[PDB]
Amino acid sequence: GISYGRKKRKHRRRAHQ
RNA sequence: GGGAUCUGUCACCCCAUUGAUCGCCAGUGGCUGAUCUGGCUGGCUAGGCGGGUCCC
Repeated sequence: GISYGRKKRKHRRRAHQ
């Protein structure tokens, strides 16, 4: 089953160890 | 050479587009391409590399 639709939201907030 | 702490950089996941902004072509239309905020009191007792300091 295919699915179309994304939240299109950022996934990077840490940007650090 | 190892371990611990700190910093920088890089790669992802979840919730809120049903919230917000930009560009192009035509009147209703079409297009992820890019950007924004909040939760790090969600995950480093998930990963890699460099530098400084301490200890051996």
